[PDB]
Amino acid sequence: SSQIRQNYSTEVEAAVNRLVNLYLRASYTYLSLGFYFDRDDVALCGVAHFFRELAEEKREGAERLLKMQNQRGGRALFQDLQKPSQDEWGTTLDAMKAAIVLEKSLNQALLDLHALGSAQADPHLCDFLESHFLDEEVKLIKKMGDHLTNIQRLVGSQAGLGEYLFERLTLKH
Amino acid sequence: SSQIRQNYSTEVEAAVNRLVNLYLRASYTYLSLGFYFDRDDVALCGVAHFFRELAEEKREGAERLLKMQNQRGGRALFQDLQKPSQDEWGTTLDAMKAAIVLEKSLNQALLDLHALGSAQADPHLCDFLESHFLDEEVKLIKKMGDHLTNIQRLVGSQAGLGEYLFERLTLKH
Amino acid sequence: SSQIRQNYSTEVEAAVNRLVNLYLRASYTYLSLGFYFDRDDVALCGVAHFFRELAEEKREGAERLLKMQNQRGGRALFQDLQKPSQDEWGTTLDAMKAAIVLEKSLNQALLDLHALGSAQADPHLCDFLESHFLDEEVKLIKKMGDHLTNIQRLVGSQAGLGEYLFERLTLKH
Amino acid sequence: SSQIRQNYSTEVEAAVNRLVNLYLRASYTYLSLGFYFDRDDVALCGVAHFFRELAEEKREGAERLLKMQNQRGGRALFQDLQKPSQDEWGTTLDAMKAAIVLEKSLNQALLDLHALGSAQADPHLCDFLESHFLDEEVKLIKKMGDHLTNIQRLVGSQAGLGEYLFERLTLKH
Amino acid sequence: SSQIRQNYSTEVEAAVNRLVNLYLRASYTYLSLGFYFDRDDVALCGVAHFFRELAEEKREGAERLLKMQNQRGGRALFQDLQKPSQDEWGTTLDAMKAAIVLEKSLNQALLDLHALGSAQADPHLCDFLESHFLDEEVKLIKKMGDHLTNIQRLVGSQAGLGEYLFERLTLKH
Amino acid sequence: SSQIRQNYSTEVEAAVNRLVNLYLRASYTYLSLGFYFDRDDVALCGVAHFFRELAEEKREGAERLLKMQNQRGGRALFQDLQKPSQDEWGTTLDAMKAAIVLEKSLNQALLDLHALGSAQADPHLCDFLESHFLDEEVKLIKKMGDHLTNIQRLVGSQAGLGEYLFERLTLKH
Ligand SMILES: [Ru+3]
Ligand SMILES: [Ru+3]
Ligand SMILES: [Ru+3]
Ligand SMILES: [Ru+3]
Ligand SMILES: [Ru+3]
Ligand SMILES: [Ru+3]
Ligand SMILES: [Ru+3]
Ligand SMILES: [Ru+3]
Ligand SMILES: [Ru+3]
Ligand SMILES: [Ru+3]
Ligand SMILES: [Ru+3]
Ligand SMILES: [Ru+3]
Ligand SMILES: [Ru+3]
Ligand SMILES: [Ru+3]
Ligand SMILES: [Ru+3]
Ligand SMILES: [Ru+3]
Ligand SMILES: [Ru+3]
Ligand SMILES: [Ru+3]
Ligand SMILES: [Ru+3]
Ligand SMILES: [Ru+3]
Ligand SMILES: [Ru+3]
Ligand SMILES: [Ru+3]
Ligand SMILES: [Ru+3]
Ligand SMILES: [Ru+3]
Repeated sequence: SSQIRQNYSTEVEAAVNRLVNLYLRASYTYLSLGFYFDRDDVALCGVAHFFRELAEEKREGAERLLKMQNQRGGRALFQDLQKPSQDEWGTTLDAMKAAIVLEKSLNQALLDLHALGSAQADPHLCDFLESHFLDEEVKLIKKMGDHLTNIQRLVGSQAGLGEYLFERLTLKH
Repeated sequence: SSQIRQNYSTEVEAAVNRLVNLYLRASYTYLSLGFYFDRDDVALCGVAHFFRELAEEKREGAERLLKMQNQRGGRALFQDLQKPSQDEWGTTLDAMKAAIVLEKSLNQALLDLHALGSAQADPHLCDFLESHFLDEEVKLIKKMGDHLTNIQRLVGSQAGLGEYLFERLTLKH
Repeated sequence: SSQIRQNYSTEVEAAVNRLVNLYLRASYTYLSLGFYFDRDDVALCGVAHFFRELAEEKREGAERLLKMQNQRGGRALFQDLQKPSQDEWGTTLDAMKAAIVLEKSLNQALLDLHALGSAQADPHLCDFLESHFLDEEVKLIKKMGDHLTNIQRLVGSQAGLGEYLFERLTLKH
Repeated sequence: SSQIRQNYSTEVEAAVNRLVNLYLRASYTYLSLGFYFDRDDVALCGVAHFFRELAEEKREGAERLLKMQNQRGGRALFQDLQKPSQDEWGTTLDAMKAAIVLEKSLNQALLDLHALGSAQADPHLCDFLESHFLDEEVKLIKKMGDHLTNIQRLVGSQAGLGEYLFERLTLKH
Repeated sequence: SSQIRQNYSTEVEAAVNRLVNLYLRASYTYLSLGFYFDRDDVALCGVAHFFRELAEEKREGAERLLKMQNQRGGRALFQDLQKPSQDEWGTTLDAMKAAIVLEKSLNQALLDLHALGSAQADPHLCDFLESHFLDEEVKLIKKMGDHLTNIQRLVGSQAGLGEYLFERLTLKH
Repeated sequence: SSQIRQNYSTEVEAAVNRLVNLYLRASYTYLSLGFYFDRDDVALCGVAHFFRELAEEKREGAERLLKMQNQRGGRALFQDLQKPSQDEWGTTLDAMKAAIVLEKSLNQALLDLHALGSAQADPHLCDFLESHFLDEEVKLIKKMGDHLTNIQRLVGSQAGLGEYLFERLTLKH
């Protein structure tokens, strides 16, 4: 087929489609996190908003990947989105630990795709990742680490008070 | 458990969760439609944007349902999102026919949920659907029917020309 | 000689000069295309303007390459610019096909230069191409593919009407 | 052919095409001059900008000629553009002397074309040249003569100092 | 330890710390240059300001490297800053020659770090350098070469006059 | 030498150079403190900013001293800057204690220099210190004492919570 496709391997095309799925899955996980913290029996508004905003960011990442797939002459292929790994997400610390784990997996997927692009001598792909994804992900993971540290400092032996304060004073809504 | 839940049946709670899944599935279908019409070998910008905007609307419908689930003291439960029914969506007519089919199924789900709420004497639910979903869906289905009619009129024996004109003159981007 | 040159191979320097020539040749081709579509017996104003704007963009690409050649301490060397491959460019479809061919050749030259820079461990060059040329070229080729598709859809068995409509409704002046 | 052509000789048509080539060649020469004076080992910013601006003006002259060729129903025909006569342009004095030589040749070409138009009783052509080219060229040649005089006065036996001062105090960037 | 560190080698971490030291050392050298040209018996205000502004830029480079070191989960380690290589910096030409030497050493350190990152498959690092350091350094070295050329042209056999003029007419304060 | 120097002893000149070194060393210490509190495993943004701002203030103190050294006809002489006394700075209390110690040493150096100036009957120096340094330092040491007191009050037996609160409610970023 393609009238525009140039220097775009089938391997990169398929890996782009898989990364789309991983970003949409991450978005869905964040949607679940966001609504869990909005429960009347959890009620941590700032935490909810933090995860809700991440759901939006990850959907935007997927949409940028899809746009690029079309710009390169590849074909978007969608698969099922697996529901999130938990139905209830525990404390803010549990949730932030789960978020960092999820982000490290996305980062590793970005790094794996970058390596594939280098192997395939696909500099456009390499640039696209560098310019829209790699630093954004490093910044986000740093912010989550900063949060985890502050959450952990606040646990002590008065965990409720610390969880309230973090939400009130770090994650202002 | 719940400290707030009142007049909120387990049957409605589960049906709300199922409707969330149907809205998110519809959003995903529209995301696929949107990107298909952005392909270099399809290239109907107005069609793409129409479906992309619908993806956003259906995600917003899901988020309103999730918000209400929490307001009522129910518990959001997420399931897999099944990938869309096609990988390639054919002509604008094929796509708009598929969209109307999808919307009629969502509408029927709304009507089924409303009937459950009436059976359960849950007026809050009934009002919520009436006020945010039932008329929005009737308006959308009317707009899709209007489109289908105009698309069909334009086919004739010069289908390419008609498809271009519809996109240019009805769905301005 | 150079008091500033550092990590800048003679091979990259010469390839930069050759790419300048290819960009200026592309500019010249577009100048010819632009004036052909302004002929009284062709008279497709939007087509003319599309190619005229491309002539300007390709000259700007050449000037950025020349600026960089001086920033690196290389020496600009100019060669003849070969006149464009045709004197008359046929239909809008013929012209857009010729434009995509030309752009794919420029893209391949960019990719070849990038590969040379990688081989020579010249990251400044690699970055320069990634940042000002590779994505610009992918975007342009995608836009030309989108056009070609719409042009092709409009041919049918009423080619004049389709050519007029494309110019009027896609390439507004 | 032409449905519009009137009082437009084949001789004038061909001479217009040749003048286009001479203007584009002059533009190219100025592009080379502009980049030479931007070299780290030349570094005369004002000189560079003077020639860069002339490159633009000469391209604009060519484009006006091409527009007129189409207005008259003639057919643009492009030939190769011969690379500029030097790769390195010497001092500002050498360059300005080369520029005046180039401009006198363009002027003589304008005058020769005007004479052809008079011989062919083509007043539109005569007016076009008078109104957009002849006085512009006389003004430019006067400005170059004024520069040459000031450059020459500044040589004396401190040539570097004089070259710096001219660039700083006459050709402010 | 680190809860965020991912794909960040100990080799890159240590080299980042060494580059910080090189940037801070360069800042210190520029601070010394700046104050030397502010001496009553040197009194070249524009030269002073040029070097003072470079001191600030190099400190900012160090601070960006330190910020990135923390974003990646590395640990900043500081060492002594060696005092600048001279106490008195000679003429503006001597100083600008010393500045270009210093900058070429920084550039080579950037290029060496980039090569390490490529060897370690660390694209974030590679991108960080490309995006904030490599082109900034090429631009700065080009500007210093342009200055050196103008300074050299002005020496002749009236060195005082040329030094005054360069400061007055190129480096306006 | 000096054409301007008047009433400026070699003893004061050398002591000014030593104080410059002490201010630059203090700046460097604060740079290290600032980045330590920006670590993902420390993550006290307000603390970081407090020390980062002090790094800037101490560099400015050094630059004022250097400016004055030139105004008086003295000669700036730079020495090595010894790296900061620690690589890791402990808690906010540890850091603020270290900061007060550092500031008391700077203050004592100011007082020692003032005494030298009085001994040398150098009223300009005395005024310069009084007007730009002595009260600034007293104000800063008072602010650090106020902080130390609040930090100490917050330790109690819930040290993490107190450290978070101080950063959030006293050192707002
Ligand atoms: Ru809220
Ligand atoms: Ru890469
Ligand atoms: Ru982009
Ligand atoms: Ru809120
Ligand atoms: Ru569009
Ligand atoms: Ru009802
Ligand atoms: Ru409502
Ligand atoms: Ru559009
Ligand atoms: Ru027009
Ligand atoms: Ru590369
Ligand atoms: Ru750039
Ligand atoms: Ru027009
Ligand atoms: Ru310039
Ligand atoms: Ru005449
Ligand atoms: Ru006119
Ligand atoms: Ru300039
Ligand atoms: Ru000054
Ligand atoms: Ru690289
Ligand atoms: Ru950045
Ligand atoms: Ru000044
Ligand atoms: Ru901060
Ligand atoms: Ru006193
Ligand atoms: Ru003062
Ligand atoms: Ru902050």
